[PDB]
Amino acid sequence: NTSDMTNPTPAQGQDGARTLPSKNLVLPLPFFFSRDCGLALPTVVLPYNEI
Amino acid sequence: TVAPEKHGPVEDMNAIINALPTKVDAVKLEYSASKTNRTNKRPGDGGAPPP
Repeated sequence: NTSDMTNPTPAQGQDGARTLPSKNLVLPLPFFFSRDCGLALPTVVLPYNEI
Repeated sequence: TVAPEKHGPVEDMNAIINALPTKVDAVKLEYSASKTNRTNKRPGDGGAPPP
């Protein structure tokens, strides 16, 4: 929603021939441990479970 | 008037049946090798102690 990737572009033969740029986007994952710093996964305490 | 007597074929048995224990020794060696544990019972561990 950077006002550039959502702007309509006509075909190459029309006035608007700009190509949609390719770039990197980041999405944080809201999890129970990510919500607060006081809640963190004890990987040292869990040596029998694969996450 | 008499019960017929049945025996083995004309050809000797040993030439066909033969005797070579290589297969059974291979099976025993494979079983002994598989007796030792080969899987990991500590997933999500990272068993490298701190330096």
